[PDB]
Amino acid sequence: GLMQFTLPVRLCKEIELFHFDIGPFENMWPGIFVYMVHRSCGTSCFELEKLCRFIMSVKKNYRRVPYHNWKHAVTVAHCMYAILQNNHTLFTDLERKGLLIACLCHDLDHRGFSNSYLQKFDHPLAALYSTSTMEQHHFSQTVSILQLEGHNIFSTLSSSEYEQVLEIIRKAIIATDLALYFGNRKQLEEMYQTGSLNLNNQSHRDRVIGLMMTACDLCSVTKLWPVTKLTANDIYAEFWAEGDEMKKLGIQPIPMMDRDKKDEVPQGQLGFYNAVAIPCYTTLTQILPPTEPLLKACRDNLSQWEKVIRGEE
Ligand SMILES: CCCCOc1cnc(N)nc1OCC
Ligand SMILES: [Mg+2]
Ligand SMILES: [Zn+2]
Repeated sequence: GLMQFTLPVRLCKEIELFHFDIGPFENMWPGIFVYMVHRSCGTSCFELEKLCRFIMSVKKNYRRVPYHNWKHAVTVAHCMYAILQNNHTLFTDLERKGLLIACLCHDLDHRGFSNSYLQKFDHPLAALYSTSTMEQHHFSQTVSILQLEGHNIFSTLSSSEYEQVLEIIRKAIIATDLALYFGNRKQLEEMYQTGSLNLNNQSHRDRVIGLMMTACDLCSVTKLWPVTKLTANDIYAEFWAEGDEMKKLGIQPIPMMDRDKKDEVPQGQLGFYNAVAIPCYTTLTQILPPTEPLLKACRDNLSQWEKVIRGEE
């Protein structure tokens, strides 16, 4: 019970910052997550025995893919930690329990292919789940690991509280489907502008939670330029793999997934920062002002991509 996780001085300080990078030491990632849970939620939220077992079954069910891997899981969970920590009084007990677990679990058993390629390949999962294919699968994988004997980290919640947290985790994971974000953020932009936004309205909380999930999921664009740049290599490694497989289906992929069209990548990132990232963190900073550091980091990285195109790097 009195067993606290303590990090080295540089991590203990840097971890509280939005732009924290969890480092190349995989065996430190569990303790970093448990440390974030203990300070976000409490030393009591979970039986340390069951959480540790949970964490390690979750790790085992991520694959060895260039981007959608165990590192991505802990990285997305860390972004949520900083949002939660900078917004102490806005989220309930069950939300702070749910959302970190939601983030660690959000890409379980990812193969490195989009919902598009699953449908064109005619993968079994595309017949099981017609929309948000991989995200319904990710949520299914979370339930199954929660159901392994000794793994139920919520065991100590009432029937209602348990369904409340599963519900938060399900919507949280489904919201990571980027196809759903555009309408989520538009709706949120309207509600905030017309003043109709109300955090006592569950429908409204759901939408704000969805946007937080998108913000955390995309958080590689809110790191320092060297992390953002080296992570982009992992992202495009998956995209080029998927384009290769599209070509094997006899379909010419979109230039973003064509490894012949690598020159178009810098311009590819401008479109993405302007179309997806900046809007996402703009509305987030409007609804939760203390998350402004993410928009600032995103704007700087937009500048760094501009400077790449202009041949300055
Ligand atoms: C397919 C997953 C959706 C996340 O897509 C991205 C995330 N972060 C960056 N820097 N670029 C992305 O695509 C840009 C072409
Ligand atoms: Mg995903
Ligand atoms: Zn993800």
